[PDB]
Amino acid sequence: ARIAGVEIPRNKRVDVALTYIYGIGKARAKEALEKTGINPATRVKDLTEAEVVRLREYVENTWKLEGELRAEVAANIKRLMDIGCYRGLRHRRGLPVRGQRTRTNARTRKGPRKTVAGKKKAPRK
Amino acid sequence: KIRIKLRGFDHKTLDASAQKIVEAARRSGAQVSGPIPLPTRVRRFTVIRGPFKHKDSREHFELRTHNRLVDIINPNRKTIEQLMTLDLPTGVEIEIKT
Amino acid sequence: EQYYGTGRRKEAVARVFLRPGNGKVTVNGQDFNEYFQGLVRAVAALEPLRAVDALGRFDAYITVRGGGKSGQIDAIKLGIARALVQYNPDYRAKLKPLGFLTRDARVVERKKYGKHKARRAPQYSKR
Amino acid sequence: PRSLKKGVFVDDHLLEKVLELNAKGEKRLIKTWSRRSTIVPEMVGHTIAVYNGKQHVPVYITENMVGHKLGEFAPTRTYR
Amino acid sequence: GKGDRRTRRGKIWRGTYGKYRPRK
Amino acid sequence: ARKALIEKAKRTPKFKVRAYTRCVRCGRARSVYRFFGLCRICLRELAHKGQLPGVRKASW
Amino acid sequence: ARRRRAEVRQLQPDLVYGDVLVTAFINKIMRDGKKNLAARIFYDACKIIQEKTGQEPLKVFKQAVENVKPRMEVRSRRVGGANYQVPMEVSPRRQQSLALRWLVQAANQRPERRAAVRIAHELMDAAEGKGGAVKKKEDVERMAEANRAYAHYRW
RNA sequence: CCGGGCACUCUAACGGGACUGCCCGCGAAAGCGGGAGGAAGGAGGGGACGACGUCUGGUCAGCAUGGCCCUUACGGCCUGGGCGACACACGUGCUACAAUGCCCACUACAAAGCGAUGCCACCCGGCAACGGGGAGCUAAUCGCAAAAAGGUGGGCCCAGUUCGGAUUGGGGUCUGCAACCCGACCCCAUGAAGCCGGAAUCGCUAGUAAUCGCGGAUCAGCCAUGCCGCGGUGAAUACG
Ligand SMILES: [K+]
Ligand SMILES: [K+]
Ligand SMILES: [Mg+2]
Ligand SMILES: [Mg+2]
Ligand SMILES: [Mg+2]
Ligand SMILES: [Mg+2]
Ligand SMILES: [Mg+2]
Ligand SMILES: [Mg+2]
Ligand SMILES: [Mg+2]
Ligand SMILES: [Mg+2]
Ligand SMILES: [Mg+2]
Ligand SMILES: [Mg+2]
Ligand SMILES: [Mg+2]
Ligand SMILES: [Mg+2]
Ligand SMILES: [Mg+2]
Ligand SMILES: [Mg+2]
Ligand SMILES: [Mg+2]
Ligand SMILES: [Mg+2]
Ligand SMILES: [Mg+2]
Ligand SMILES: [Mg+2]
Ligand SMILES: [Mg+2]
Ligand SMILES: [Mg+2]
Ligand SMILES: [Mg+2]
Ligand SMILES: [Mg+2]
Ligand SMILES: [Mg+2]
Ligand SMILES: [Mg+2]
Ligand SMILES: [Zn+2]
Repeated sequence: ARIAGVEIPRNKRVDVALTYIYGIGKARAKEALEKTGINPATRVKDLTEAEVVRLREYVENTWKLEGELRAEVAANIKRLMDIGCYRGLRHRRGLPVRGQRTRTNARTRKGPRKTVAGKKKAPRK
Repeated sequence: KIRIKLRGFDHKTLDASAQKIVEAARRSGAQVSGPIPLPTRVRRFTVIRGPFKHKDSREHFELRTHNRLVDIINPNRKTIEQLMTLDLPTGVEIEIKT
Repeated sequence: EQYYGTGRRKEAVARVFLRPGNGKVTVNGQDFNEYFQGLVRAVAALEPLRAVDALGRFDAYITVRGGGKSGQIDAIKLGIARALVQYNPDYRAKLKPLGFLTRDARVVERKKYGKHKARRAPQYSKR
Repeated sequence: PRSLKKGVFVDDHLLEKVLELNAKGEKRLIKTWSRRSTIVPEMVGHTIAVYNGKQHVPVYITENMVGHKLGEFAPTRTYR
Repeated sequence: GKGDRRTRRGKIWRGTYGKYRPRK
Repeated sequence: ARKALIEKAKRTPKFKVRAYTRCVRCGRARSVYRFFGLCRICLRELAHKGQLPGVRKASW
Repeated sequence: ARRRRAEVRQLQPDLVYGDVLVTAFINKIMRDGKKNLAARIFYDACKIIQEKTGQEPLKVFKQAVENVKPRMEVRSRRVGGANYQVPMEVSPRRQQSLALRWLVQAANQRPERRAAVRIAHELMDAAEGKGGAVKKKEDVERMAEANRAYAHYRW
């Protein structure tokens, strides 16, 4: 049942199904199914309109999600970026932004390796 | 009815100290609770043998603290005399409460 | 009236008090099966009795402390083994050959320096 | 996931040296070594020279950066 | 796994406590 | 152990933090024990002399 | 083993069938010393072979093993700048070893999600003369024999 | 729990115990194979201990030391920065890729250690980290402390998935004069690579390997998944 912006979870327990939304996680999912009183274990396919409507209502009118989230987050990074800010720099240069080592590792933010040439003299290990 | 503590680094410095007491006050006070051996608390120090690098050698040193009790009931008059001031062991320390 | 033993395994001791009865076994105030809740090993513990056709002529009250369940299982095995000979030395003759009367000496070997754990040695490269 | 608690720290070195420079209008430059100090409202509009370890760097502090630290604007290392 | 701080093992491994592993 | 740096003893730390230990025998700052105020080297040395009461060679 | 010839560890008879060969199979199933978890798996499987089959699990077991033992295998060797697959008879002790190992190995290749089922099926499936465990056993024998030309290198 | 009692368990000092002594077989002997009694059997298991010497090995940055060299500076003090850079390469590890598994409950079973301006019971507040109050211990007596793997029940149903937790956005809590460079921790959101790894290569012979958690030193705090120890469950294999 499309809840958050064009979000259709189905054929799975509503709590996890709810997870397929940008802004919802085990935590919040477990919440809405409480403050809306809905056996979380029921399948989305076995939900009830009364329930499917309450869910939409609560979740949508209670949190900033999907497109909005992505937008705000985007805005934020652009922010510390526009201003001088160090983190901005790291976001610019595309390097880790939480005081991590960039000598080794840091692959997640650098992507694949861009190998080069070097010095194979003596135990370079 | 006195409760005495006997701690130390030498286990013979305390045996020649708990008995230094019991036998004495064993003829002027209750038959005493005999010397009770409290478990020991060991302190380990592990050091890299050499001054520079070689972090795989190491030598082990421990400073074990032994303990005793004794505990004589009936804080008699003729007891605090065979004892009181007739100490001998020097590596021992003594606590008293009753 | 009563018959004692002890039994120790991998640093776990157990009080084994045998008494003529059915086959009831109290371990720390619980039924044998209540304590050894689904641990296929359990059976073993009482093996010394079955060895001498006992079990169906005895009862046992067991106290245990130290170590772990399977280590306790063995302590009990030795306690019960000793208590049985405490009731009758003639039990050795055929109880001994099955070992039951021997204390398992193997214990956690010490952790040496330079190793990762007693024997596992650190991994070395381009040697 | 940033956090101090209660007491938005600021070396009074410049604070009582800026909150004062407000009285007689503004000013032109305030070189500091305390990049530890948190930037705050009454700094907006000013220009603080922060020592990066070799030099003091000009920093026109603006509304959009009222909560950040001063060092955050004086990059320490020089890369490629 | 032990790297998931939002799980039991996560907390235990990191030797911490919290929602996902409160002190009894 | 530069003499100038063994000024650590100088209570006046200005900020309690900055205060650190040092070997009371060699000045060594890098691996000083609390219960001895001695670094691992000096410690090993005196222990061998027998000048560290109760301290023995642990084996097990 | 350069000095002696290492005596074989004698195992403790099965807790249920009082069989030593069972403890072995259990051990091989076991990983990370979870002997409990191991034992159960085998047993549940025993009860699974007990259902889908009318024959006794213990006997089904024995058979499979017997069917997966290799009586011949090729052991590689060096001879004047060349390596040769030398067919060699297979030691009884090693047969039991390879058999039990293979069953478990093959078993965990199966598709059935539940461990015990995989052991269950593989085991019975084995006594039937089929199953990947038996195929390995056959490929090995096919390997040997197929190099009988290098058999004079007795080893 | 109380009275009560040291039997038991322990705690820790001192002793007893094994000698190839006994029997058989083989030797010329030393010994070898085997059998009994024994907790233990032929160095019972682990440790400390590493000869004359070799590598002009390592360390003048622990310290000591001959000689050189600087002695408003090659000495000394601060504030800030750096030791934490990154196209890239290797070592050692950690966490994984899942169903012999992951999650949430409920319930068991250790050993070593550490703690008076330090462990911190219990109570209240907070989702929580942690705050506020507060009993107890100079600690076999109080606290750290939950044991986890297990066992029981329930959920997930083979999916990059309730696998995995990288990265990033928020909001907080602590220590500290101060966490931008450059702290750990909590909560919400994010949810990366990864489907078992080419050539090549490491460890281990049994309470070992493999797995599971626990403590300590350093230390305000911590970048420890490192070291040094502790105990639970517990294999495979050795023809040669
Ligand atoms: K030399
Ligand atoms: K990645
Ligand atoms: Mg989501
Ligand atoms: Mg960095
Ligand atoms: Mg080291
Ligand atoms: Mg272990
Ligand atoms: Mg190392
Ligand atoms: Mg997870
Ligand atoms: Mg000097
Ligand atoms: Mg410090
Ligand atoms: Mg220091
Ligand atoms: Mg040289
Ligand atoms: Mg060299
Ligand atoms: Mg010199
Ligand atoms: Mg460095
Ligand atoms: Mg570069
Ligand atoms: Mg690591
Ligand atoms: Mg609360
Ligand atoms: Mg910092
Ligand atoms: Mg992929
Ligand atoms: Mg998969
Ligand atoms: Mg060996
Ligand atoms: Mg630890
Ligand atoms: Mg610390
Ligand atoms: Mg770090
Ligand atoms: Mg740690
Ligand atoms: Zn020193």
